[PDB]
Amino acid sequence: MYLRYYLNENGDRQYTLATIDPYGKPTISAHPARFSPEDKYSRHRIIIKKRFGLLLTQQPE
Amino acid sequence: MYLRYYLNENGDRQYTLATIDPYGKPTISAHPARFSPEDKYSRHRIIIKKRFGLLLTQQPEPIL
Amino acid sequence: SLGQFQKLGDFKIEPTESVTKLDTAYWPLLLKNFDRLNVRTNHYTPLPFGHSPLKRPIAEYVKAGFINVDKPSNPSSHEVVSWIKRILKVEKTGHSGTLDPKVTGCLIVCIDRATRLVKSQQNAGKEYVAVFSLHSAVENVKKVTQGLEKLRGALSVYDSKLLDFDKDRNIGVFWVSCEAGSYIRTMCVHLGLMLGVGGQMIELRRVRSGIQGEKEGMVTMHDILDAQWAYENHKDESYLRRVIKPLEGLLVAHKRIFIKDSAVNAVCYGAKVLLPGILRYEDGIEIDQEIVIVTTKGEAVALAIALMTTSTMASCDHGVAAKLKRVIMERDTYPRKWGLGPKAS
Amino acid sequence: EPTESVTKLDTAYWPLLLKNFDRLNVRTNHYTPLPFGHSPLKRPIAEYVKAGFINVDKPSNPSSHEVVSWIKRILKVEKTGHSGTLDPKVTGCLIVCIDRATRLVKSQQNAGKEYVAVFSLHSAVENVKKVTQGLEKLRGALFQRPPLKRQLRVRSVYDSKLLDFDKDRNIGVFWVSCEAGSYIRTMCVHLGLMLGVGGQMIELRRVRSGIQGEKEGMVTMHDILDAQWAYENHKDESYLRRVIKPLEGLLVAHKRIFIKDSAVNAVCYGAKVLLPGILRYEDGIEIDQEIVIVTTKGEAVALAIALMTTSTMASCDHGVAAKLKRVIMERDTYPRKWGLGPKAS
Amino acid sequence: SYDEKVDHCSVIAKPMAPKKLSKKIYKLIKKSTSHKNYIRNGLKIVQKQLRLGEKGIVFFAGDISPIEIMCHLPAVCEEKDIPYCYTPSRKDIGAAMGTMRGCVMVLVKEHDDYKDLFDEVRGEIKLL
Amino acid sequence: PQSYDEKVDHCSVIAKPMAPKKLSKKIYKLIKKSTSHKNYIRNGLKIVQKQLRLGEKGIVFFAGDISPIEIMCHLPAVCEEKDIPYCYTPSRKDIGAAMGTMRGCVMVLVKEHDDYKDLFDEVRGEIKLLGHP
Amino acid sequence: PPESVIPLGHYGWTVQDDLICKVDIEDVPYFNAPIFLENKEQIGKIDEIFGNLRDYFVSVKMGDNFKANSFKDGQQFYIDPAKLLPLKRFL
RNA sequence: CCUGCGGGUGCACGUCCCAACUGGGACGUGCACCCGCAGGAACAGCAACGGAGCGAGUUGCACGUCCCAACUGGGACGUGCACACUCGCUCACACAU
Repeated sequence: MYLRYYLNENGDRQYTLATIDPYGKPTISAHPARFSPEDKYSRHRIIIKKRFGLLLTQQPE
Repeated sequence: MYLRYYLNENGDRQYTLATIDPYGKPTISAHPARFSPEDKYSRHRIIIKKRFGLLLTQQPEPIL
Repeated sequence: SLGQFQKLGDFKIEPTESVTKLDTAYWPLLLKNFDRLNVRTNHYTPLPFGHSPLKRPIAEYVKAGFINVDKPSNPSSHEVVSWIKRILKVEKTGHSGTLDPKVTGCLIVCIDRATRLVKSQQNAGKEYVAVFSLHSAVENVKKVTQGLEKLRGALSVYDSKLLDFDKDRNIGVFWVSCEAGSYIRTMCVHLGLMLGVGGQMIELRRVRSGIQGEKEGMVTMHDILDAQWAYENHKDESYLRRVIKPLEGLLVAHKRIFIKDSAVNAVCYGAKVLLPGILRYEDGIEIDQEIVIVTTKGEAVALAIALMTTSTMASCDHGVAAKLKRVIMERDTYPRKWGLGPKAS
Repeated sequence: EPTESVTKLDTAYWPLLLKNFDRLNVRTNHYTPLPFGHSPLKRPIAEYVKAGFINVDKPSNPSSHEVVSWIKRILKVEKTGHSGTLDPKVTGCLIVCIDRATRLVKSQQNAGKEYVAVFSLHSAVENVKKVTQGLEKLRGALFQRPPLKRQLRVRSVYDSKLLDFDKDRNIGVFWVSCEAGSYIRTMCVHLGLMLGVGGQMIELRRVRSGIQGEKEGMVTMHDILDAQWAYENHKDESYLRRVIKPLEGLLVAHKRIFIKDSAVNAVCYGAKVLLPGILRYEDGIEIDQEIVIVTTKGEAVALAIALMTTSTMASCDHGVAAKLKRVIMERDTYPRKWGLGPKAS
Repeated sequence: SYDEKVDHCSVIAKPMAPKKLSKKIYKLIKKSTSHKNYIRNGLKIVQKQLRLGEKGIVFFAGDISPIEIMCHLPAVCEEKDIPYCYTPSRKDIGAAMGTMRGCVMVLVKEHDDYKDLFDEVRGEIKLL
Repeated sequence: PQSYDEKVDHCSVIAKPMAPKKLSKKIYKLIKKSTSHKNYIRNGLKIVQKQLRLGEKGIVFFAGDISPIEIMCHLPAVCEEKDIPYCYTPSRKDIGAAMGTMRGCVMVLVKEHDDYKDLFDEVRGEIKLLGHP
Repeated sequence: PPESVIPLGHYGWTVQDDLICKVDIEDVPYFNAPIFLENKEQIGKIDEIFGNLRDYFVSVKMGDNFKANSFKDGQQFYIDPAKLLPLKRFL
């Protein structure tokens, strides 16, 4: 899709149609994953996300 | 017995079944020395440990 | 060594210091800056009933929470609300702002008892970030910037800013703030007309709904589903406590009046919040102002409208201090202890 | 230096129940100090043992109860207990309470344990990735049967991590964090089943029992023997103090409530903590929570269940701050000074 | 280059094929497109096939965000015992599949035309 | 093959006095020679401990590579009290090989005999000359 | 002897002379509970109930002639309704 | 009087057609949008007569002496060691200057 964004020091979201932020990294697409209520892959999402420490429970605060 | 360990920089017990450790030095067994209550060798242990600096009172005091 | 000093030092609390200031700026939710509230009376008997907002049981927590959800692109907001109702297995669920089917962003979904606060959120501020395309090219970027500057007012649009603009594709992205009920597609077509070439939207992303924003614990629908599954298999609610947030979080911008634990169930059963049960209040209360009645545990008893200025509440000994607008506390969460007073008897 | 004032050391370095005593909420600095009681780490030796505990790296063969009775026989104490039973062929931490500290045995049962086991798989698995995944899927609340009652129980395995796998011997090691009561023999049997090869636990070693671990003043039984030998035959109390630690170290994780020297004896006689006697209370106190009442010297008066939160104590002038669950300090340790309040009517 | 691309990938992109393995993996994709039904491309088809029980080696492109679209498929592959590995970027998958459009993931079955490269890539993956 | 200098560094901080290389060869030769008579060499922790308890004179040999030390760290001071000379050997496997049983023993008790009087004398004097820390 | 039988769950894998059968019904079977086929044929008894508290497995010990290999993927296994417990009891 | 409660469009899925984290069609499932009732009538009481401490009920291990065939595992002979409620007694019944 069109919109993307990149993070400044504060974690403040900086929206931009650019595919590359001024810092050289790629630009994260603003939009979340399309959701299906009849999704049975939740166990596998927790398993994988936990391996790489991306789960909500694993962040500070 | 199987379980042996080697210490890292933080002095955290790193458990390995290997007889030799990563840096090269050997691995210290993970089990305390067998204890029998009728042990009449306290004086000798105290003497040796004091000689080589291993008694508890000689290591730096904890930080509770 | 420091251990030797610990084993040989007295290390006892000093007999006196003469100062007892509290640092309440870091207490959660409606107890922030607690000590700064005007203190009317500290004489009262707390009851063992009721929990603190953040430390409720899981059932009562879900029953009185809200989710700042990142809405997926495709569905309609009411679909998201139905989905959350199904997943969390909660009787009632609603929301304040209805985002268009093809929109994404913040969407405050209230769960089964914060649904009494949806009416209050309908007027709350809102922010967006839109991508738009123009039918024909314009002279320069400054023409667009000026065109945006002419649509900053009662059309309301509190602020606006051209975050990006690509002249090759004639597509740019701008950030807008607007009062609730504003249709940003109308604003974009109006900006197109003002620019003299016309325009229409392609994308839109709500970036704040009131005091709730992108970095304020916004969570995807996947997080909701995973939280429910983790709670329904591992019997773990750490996920479901990160996802849901206590409903007191939406009322943190209101002035507070704390009340005794003996007037809580009276207010639940409708009684007006009379002075004889006000322990503390926030300076700056003006007649006809929305305030929140709070227990001393941080619980949002209700939403009332003030009939007494801060000064009057400081300088008066009887009378009604507020009339109720919405009883957010469920009845019988505290015992009925109205009618045992000295004057009443 | 030895004679440096107590205040000259930053409050983040105080002894074991005073650590960060200023980071607490100061209800009043004013109290008359009394000349009784001792600082936990400065007690006379005859009372240090009675009000202490040990962290015994258990030997291989003997049972846990045998180890506890052995310490009782060496130290010539009247009573001794332990807060988690380690199998006869299982090594690792074991918290042994001496005399008065046995009252904290029950409070320590529900502490989170940790083990480091060795498991041998009958057949051969393809890759250590299979075994890592197998440990991954065995997490959260798990069905577990006590090894050869037969009542199935559910205990959670908060974490697990494979440290070593050695394919030729088909044996490896894995570190498991578990709730109290977890059977790791059963965990190994189930894991062998899960990988599809079979397997069993051939060696176990506890690595932490609550807040105490192998790097937290753990000592072998030879050390207790030699400490007692030093005390009897040389009159040296240094070894016995290194080996035995005060019971206040088992309660560093409990939210604290300091009380005046006047109230310390009332609590010992069954009195509930009352707000007038509170000098300092710690944030995060919730209804029905376990907290530790502490004298101004850091001694542990009792374990009490909070009946008022931090916000309530901050807004009241009397009442019951906490009910009692297990009084630790002996009676008449402090003088009887109850009945002499500002009214005394 | 290649190292900068790997830096540009996501944190969940592990195991990762080296440059040489990437060249071999991409040769496999190119040799597999030749036959219509023996290569599955795109999220939906690959996922439906994995659910059905198709076998082979799955390939992922680690430059995808939000990972929520494919953060569950690595674990489906592990459960179903299908070798897999990530690759530095999507535009290589697209270019190597005969489509300028980038392709997030694929699934290469076994055909005797490319048996040797298939087994070689499988072995190299199993050793990572 | 493991060197002798590096092999010594692997011993515990209690493994002193540590027989030098030549003395170590002399200690291996002695143990091999004494093996001939079954009832003139003790082997094993319990056995050596029992005989040192029962007042049996001779020269005891330990293994520098022992862990934990609290299974044999009391024997050094029992030998000192009872006036039995002793020296630690670079590693246990060497003593095991000396007996030729492939199962390294922590310690050994070599007594005196006519067959190896000169060697037993040569080693005892060298150990005494080594000195105790 | 089984007055009735209900579907316990479908097939998993094999571990030596054991058959792990992915249990489906939320209820937890009895230890040493005779597991029957569709036609009320006892093949063995339960030995090891392992896994989480809603998606778990239950091993069986085939004694009366039936073997682990005799069964095949997808096949279904039954149990007496009276030899179950409520998921809340253990929880 | 106050309160609470009620009064053909799109989307997701599975299956097939063809010509990205997709747009297109069809078939079927599903989900979303196009005054009455009840509670109370409230001026917000309660600075100790139920809490604590004790007592009772609801085979292996280590030593030594021996037999033998690593910090061992084995045998025998003797040693010592561990395997929530109710009922009683006592204390005060405490708002902590």
